[PDB]
Order: sequence, then C-alpha cells, then structure tokens
Amino acid sequence: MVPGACPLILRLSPTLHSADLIRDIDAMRWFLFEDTGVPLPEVNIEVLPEPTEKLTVLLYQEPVFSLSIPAQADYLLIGADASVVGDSQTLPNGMGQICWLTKDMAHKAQGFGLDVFAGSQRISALLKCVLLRHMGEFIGVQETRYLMNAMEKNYSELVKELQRQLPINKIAETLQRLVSERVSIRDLRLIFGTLIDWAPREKDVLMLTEYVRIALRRHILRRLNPEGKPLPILRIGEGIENLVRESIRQTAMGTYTALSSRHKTQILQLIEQALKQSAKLFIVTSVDTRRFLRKITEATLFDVPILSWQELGEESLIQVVESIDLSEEELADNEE
Amino acid sequence: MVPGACPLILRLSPTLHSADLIRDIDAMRWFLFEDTGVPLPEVNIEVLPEPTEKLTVLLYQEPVFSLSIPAQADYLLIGADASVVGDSQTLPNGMGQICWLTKDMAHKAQGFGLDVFAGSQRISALLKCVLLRHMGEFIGVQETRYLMNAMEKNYSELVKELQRQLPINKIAETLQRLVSERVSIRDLRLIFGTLIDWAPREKDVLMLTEYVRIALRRHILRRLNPEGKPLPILRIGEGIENLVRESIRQTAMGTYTALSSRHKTQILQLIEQALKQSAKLFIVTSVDTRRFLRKITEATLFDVPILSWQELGEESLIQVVESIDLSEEELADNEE
Amino acid sequence: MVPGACPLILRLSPTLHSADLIRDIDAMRWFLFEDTGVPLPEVNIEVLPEPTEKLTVLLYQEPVFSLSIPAQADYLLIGADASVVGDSQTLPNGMGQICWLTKDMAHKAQGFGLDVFAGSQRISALLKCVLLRHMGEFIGVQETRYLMNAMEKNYSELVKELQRQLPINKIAETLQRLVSERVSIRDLRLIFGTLIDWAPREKDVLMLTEYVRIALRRHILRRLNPEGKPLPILRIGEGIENLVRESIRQTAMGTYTALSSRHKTQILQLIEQALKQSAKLFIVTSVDTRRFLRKITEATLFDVPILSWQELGEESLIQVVESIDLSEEELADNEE
Repeated sequence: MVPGACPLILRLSPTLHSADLIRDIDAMRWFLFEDTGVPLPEVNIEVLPEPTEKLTVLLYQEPVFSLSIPAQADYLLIGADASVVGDSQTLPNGMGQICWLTKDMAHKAQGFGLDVFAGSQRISALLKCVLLRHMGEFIGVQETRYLMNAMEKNYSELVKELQRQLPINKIAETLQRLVSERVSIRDLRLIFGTLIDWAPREKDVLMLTEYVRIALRRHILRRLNPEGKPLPILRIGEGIENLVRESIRQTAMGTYTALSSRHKTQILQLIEQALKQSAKLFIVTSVDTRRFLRKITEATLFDVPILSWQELGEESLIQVVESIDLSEEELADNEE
Repeated sequence: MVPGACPLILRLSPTLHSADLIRDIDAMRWFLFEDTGVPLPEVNIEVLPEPTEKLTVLLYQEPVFSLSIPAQADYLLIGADASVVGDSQTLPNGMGQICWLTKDMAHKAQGFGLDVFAGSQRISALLKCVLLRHMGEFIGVQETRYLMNAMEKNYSELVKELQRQLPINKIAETLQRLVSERVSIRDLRLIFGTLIDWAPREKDVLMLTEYVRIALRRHILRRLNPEGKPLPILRIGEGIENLVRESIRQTAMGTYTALSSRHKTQILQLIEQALKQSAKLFIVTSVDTRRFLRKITEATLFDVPILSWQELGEESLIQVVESIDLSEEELADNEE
Repeated sequence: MVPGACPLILRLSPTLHSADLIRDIDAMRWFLFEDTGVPLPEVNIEVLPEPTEKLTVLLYQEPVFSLSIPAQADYLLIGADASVVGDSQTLPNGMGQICWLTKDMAHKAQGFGLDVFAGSQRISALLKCVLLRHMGEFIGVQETRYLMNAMEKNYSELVKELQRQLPINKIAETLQRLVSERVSIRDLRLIFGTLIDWAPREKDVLMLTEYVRIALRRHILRRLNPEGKPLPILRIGEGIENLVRESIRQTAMGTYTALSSRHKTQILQLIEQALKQSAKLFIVTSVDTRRFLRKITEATLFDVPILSWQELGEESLIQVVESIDLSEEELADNEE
C-alpha cells in the first residue's frame, strides 16, 4: 500500500505491444523534454488483455485518454488537410482530428510533404498528443525542486540568489503558468535571471510570469512560426481592452479580473466565430491585459496562443487580418 | 492492559470462517485503498461461538454492524432492482437493500449484467459496504502523518513546503472533510499542490477543502458517472441560495451557516420528497454555498452527492431534471 | 516511611479469602478497564483477623466500603426485582440494594434470566460496585500521563499534536470530567482527535468535555440501552432552561452557573419525585445547559444520566414519558 498516484500509465492490448515500443516512448520523452523543457516521468506500460483493440493513457490513475484503433488501421496521420482525406475521426476532449491511411494513400501523403506514423510510432504520435494537452500538470513544486537541483551543477550562484529572492512555491507557480501556455522553459538560465532581476520590484507572481514571457519573446515568436514568413495576426480593437482595464482589482496578493459572465461569454463566442475563417490565427492584445484575457478564455479555447504587442518585436510585421471589438454589455451593448 | 481501542474487529461464527477469508479481506482492503486512498488498518478476525449464524463489525470496539445470515443464504446480491426479486432485507442504519438468491436465480442475475457474491465473498461484499459508510473515521492526524511520511519518499520538497505552509491538524481536517464526501484522496500530489497554492491566501480550512474539491473535479465527475453518458442533475433554484447566503457569519476561525431549524428541516423533507422520482440524482447549487448546504443535509441524506456549478466543467452538459426552490419561513413562507 | 497513600486495599477476614480471589479480582480489573477505559491500580489484599465476617474497601486508606456478610450468605444477587425477593439489604452511601439467596432460590433467579454470584465472586461483584461509584478518582494527572505514554506507541503524532495543543492538566481535567459521568474513555483516539480539532477555538475545559461527549454520542447511546428498543426519556420543559440560561456568568477561565439555593433545591426534589414512577429514566435538556444542570444535581442524584438533545441523533426516537417544568422562585413561583 504505497501513497501517491502512479504518474503515467499506458494500458495496451497485447496486440499493440511490440519490441520497439520501449525505445520509441523513450525517444518521445527525450524529444518532449528538448522541446518543452519539462522532464516527464517514466511511463509504466500495462498489458490489458482485450480482444477489442483499445489503448488508454492514465495521468495519476484518472483515465484521461481512451481510444479504440480500428482493424484496418496500420498507418496514422495527425491532423486533416485537403490533399488527403479518408477514415478521419475526432479525438476526444477536443484534442483534434486524426486519419488512418492505407499503405498507398499514406505513401502519397508522405510524398506530399507530411509525416506518417506506422507501427509502434502510431502509439507514440498519439501518446505525445495527449502529453501536449496535459503538460502543465507535470511541473509542480517537487519537479521545480528537481530542476533547481539539476541546475545547481553549473549555476550554483544563480540558483542560490533565486532562492534568496523567491520561495520555491512562487518559482513553481511561475514555471507552471509558463508551461500551461506552451512557452518552453528549456532556457532556465534566462528565466532565473529574469526572476532575479524583477523579483524585488514585484509581488504578484502573474506579473513575474508576464516578464519572463517578455524576456523569452524571441523564442516564443520562433516556436510559433519557425520560418520568417509572416503568419496572420488578429488584433483586438481598443473597445475590449478599455472595457477590461476597469475589471482589474488589487488585493494584497495580486490583481485579478472581475467581469460579468455576459462580457466573458460574448467575448468567447465572438472570438470563436471570428477564428473559423482560417485554421491558424494568433490573437493580439495590449501588454497590461494579455494575461487577464487568457484567464477569461483559457477554459474553452486552449490551443490558440494569445501574444502581446510588446512580446512582438519591432522587427516583426503585423499582417493584420481582422479587428475584434466590443463595448460593455450591462450598461448597453453598443457593439453587440 | 494497553490503551487505544482495537481499530477494526470482525466477529464471526465458526461456520462462516474459511481458508480464503484472509486473502479475500486483504484484497478488499487493497481495492478500497486504490479506490478511496485511505489506508485501512488490518482487520482482526474473532471467532464467536454461536449456533445462530451472525456476524458483527466493530469500529474501535463500538458495535456498528450486526447481521444474521439466514439458513438458505448462499448467494448474495447488493442492492435491489426490477429484474431480480426475492428474499430482500434492508441493512440497518439505512445502509440500503440486499437480497439472498438461490443458485439458479443468482446465475440469472449474474447473466443479467450484475455481480453476485458467493462464499467468503459474501462477507467481504458486506464488510466493504460498512467501510464505505464509515470511511471518514479512518483518516485523522496520525493517519495523515503516515500518509505524509509515505509521500516523503518521492515528493520530499512537496511535503516539506506543505508542512511549512499548514500545521498537520489542518491538513488532517482537510483530508477528513474530503473523504467524508466520497471524494477520493488517492491523488495526494495534486491535493498537496492545491493546498500549497491556496494556503497563504486563506485561513478557513473549509475553503481549502472547497478548492481541493474543485481542483479534483475531473476525478469527481469521472467517479460519479464513469461513462460519458449524461446522468441527471437536480438544480436548486435561486431562492434557497439567496436565502442561505445571509446565513454566513464570519468569526476569526471561519465562516459558518446560521439558519433557523424551520428552514433546515423544510429543505430536508422537500429534497427527500423530490428525490423519490429517480433512484440516483445529483443535487447542484452555487459555489459559495455548496459546503454550507452539505452541512445542513449531511446528517440525514449521506449518500446523495452535492456537486457545484464550477465543479462541473463546461464540457459536461446539464440534463436538468427538476428545479427545487423555497423562500424564507420565519418572515413568510412565500414558497412553502 | 513512604509518602503517597496506598491506592486500593481490600481487607478481608481469613474465612472469605480463597485461592481463586487473586485471578477473580484480576479479571474484574480487566473487565473494568475494557468497559470504562481507566486502568485501575493493582489491589492490595489484607487479611484482617476477625471472628465477625466483615470486609472493607479502602481508597487511599480512607475507609469507604464496609460490609458484614451474614452467616447463611453463600449466593449473592445485585439489585432487587419483583420475581425474586428475600434477605435484601441496602448498600451504604446509597449505592443500592442487594440480596442473599439460598441455593434453590438463586438457581431459580439465575433461570429467570439474571446473574448470580457465589463464592469468591461475591467479593468481586461487590468490589466492582464500589469501583463504579468511585471511578472518577482513578484518573488524575499521573494516570493521564500514563495513558498518553501508552498511546505513544501507535499514535505518536496524535499525542504530540495534543500536547502542543493542551497542557497535561487540561487533558486530565477533561478525562476526569468524562469518567465522572460514566462516559467510557476506552476510545482515546477519537477523544484526542476531538480535543485537537476543538482546542484552538475554545478555552473553558468544560466546553471541550461537552464536545468530546457529543463526538462519542454513538458509544454513549449504545452503553445506556444496548438493544435498539426505545427506553424512556424525561424531557425538561422550556421553563427551567430559560431560567438557567441567565445563570451563566463568564470569567477569564470559563462560564459557571449562579443560581440561588432555592432554585437548585426545588429542582432537585421535583426531579427526585418525578423519578419514582419508573426504575430507570434518562433526563434530557438543551445542549447549552446540560453541563450546568449536571453541576446542580451531581451531588445527590449521581446514577441518573443527563443526556442532551444533540447527543441523541435523529435516528433515535424520543418515547417521551413526562415533561418537567418550573419558573423562577425569588421573583415568583409561577410553577411551584
């Protein structure tokens, strides 16, 4: 009887198991560490006897992924596009769209300029997807202490000064709030430097997270669109920001937004409606109200990245696509 | 002469004893630990010479379970349904309904899609029931310290930070208030993380329990209805919440509800009456007054789970069944 | 010359001594420990040469029990009833009624469904009676420390937290006030848990005793009437409680009752008069004034148990028998 949940469990029918699943999942963990910077816990492989082909992924033993692979399913494609179509189903919890392809169709898709997974990889490229939706749960206080104890090899004075500046719970909160926005924390040295520089002059951890986001803005803007080509930007017009700035209320532990449910909701469906025009769009708002806006749209729209004007340097052009704007609701709609 | 009561004693006539009772009770304890997360103390088996077939379950040597199995009783069914009927009796203390079945009738019931216990299992499936009604008594201060000392293997910094945040009595109070609502505490890591994040900004342990309940809401909503099918929700109309919000009185150790016995009582019989329409219903109220409402209906209706609006995510639909509503009583009924 | 009185001395004529008195008294001590939870000190047997058959029981060397067994006395019955009668005498200090029976009459009484003591047991069943009248003197500060040092085997953190909460004299006071009401303290774990939960928010030890009584209310209601059959309840009407609530006066060390001797006395004889209708009755009053009422009737009526409304759960019915009520006296009788 040992307390503490088992962190990561992958349950598979013995048909799906193979000899290269171990090293494939190992390489998946290594790649995810190099990309997002959060060291994932080693996976526990459980063989579940079942005639029906099914796999499940268990985070802390709460079933969060469950999928049944069809019989003809041997080549896997993540996401859907116009060039290749056929046998597509939507992942649960709104994680997206996937397709199963035959040998020839998948060869054509691979030739078209995409990646096609076949064999044990079909597990990894699925498992990885799940991890990208639940990454923020693998960085807490103990994981933060592990990162700091690993960084005490080369940066001993940096870690010591940081500890003298901020207690470990605030560091863990900042790292978690960074990771839950798909901002990589591989560059821990710069993060610790920014928290040290901006720690004496600030007390709400959320502002520290904003500052660490700004100091990483080069990395963020590279990881969004790797090539220098301009990808679209959806500005928010001054109405919504001017609305939300009066929602800022300050207590001894920070500043929080207080908007009526009507304003929140209408913002959510209007943003959702305006995002159907193109597959990938980047929302943009002001610096002072970026975080608050994320806090009013993180629950439903998770994959959409909410940048800020200062987080885009003057070396990046804007390629404006739309202009979202609303006035208040309770006093009068005036835009809605 | 050794002080301290004997925790768990099962007294049986020598007829009921067997060779597989030891490992059966062991597996029962293991399953209950994996389900609810509270490590139960090892059971003491006492053989009670009695011609009459009778068993008793003793928590701290205060007889709390006493049942006499009939002579023809060899196959056991927990709960009653329309498909199978015959030889049904109600467990004491309002623990429910059970049936004893013959070999053929129990085979038919098992084929119908239920579980039938026969042999030593008839003890376990009964004993377990008792444990599910008294679980909250097996988590105190010493048990909390045992859990923390077990979690000091992998999460040392998490436990140290928690201790620096909250004294052990508040942690034990929070865990007990969680377990006495059938909220599993198997995921201790997330519980400690939430208590660490929300401990500096809060002093009434009951609010901390509310926050830990919210952070577990995915688990709670899975454990209530394991399948994604919508199961019924009984809302409470705004009258009762608007009534009870003025019952909140704040002292230096927290906020408590103060309602006249008339309001409490009328709420209890009206809820009890409205719950006879369906076997299983989930009450729903507001976030601010969930706990208080539980505190005014925990004594009589224990098995009914009282969720909250925020504890249900926007990814779960509502399947409204009824709408409970009352006004005040002392000033004027106005609904009653 | 050694300070400190000899705790328990039983003085007997050599006629009454036997070879099985040692183990009989040992089993008596063990049973009393399992029942009331207070570990009694080992008895010192003194042989007192006397032609007259007489025994004495000495608590701290102050003669408190003295009885002379008649010549024809070989079978002993404790208490008197209608079915068997003959050779009955009243124990001193109002401890009750006993009977000596011949072989055939005692056999008939045993067949009637009672217990009959013969031989060395006639000492034990008498000695035990004395112990049940003076139990509260065997739990002080040293005995409390012995109980806590025994409970430091399995509950180390529970005892440590309790000590950090309450000094040992308050714990001893609470245990003594519990034992002097025939409330068993065998379940020390729950008592310590309740004192830990309710210690920060309270300073008068008497309230802590009330809370520990409430948390034990299951044990208490079982030990009063072991079977689920309803046994009578004598309510007190609102007059006396409404009278006594203004007697509550609060000093820096707690709240005490201050009533004129007339009110006290009249309450005592009226209760005594109303209790002659039935052999066994349970007084009931409000939660706020139970303890005070006991404090105004403990001196004369000791054996009568004074429960409280909250100490009876809603699962127990009331079987009201009478309704005691009085108004004030000094201002005007108005009921008396």
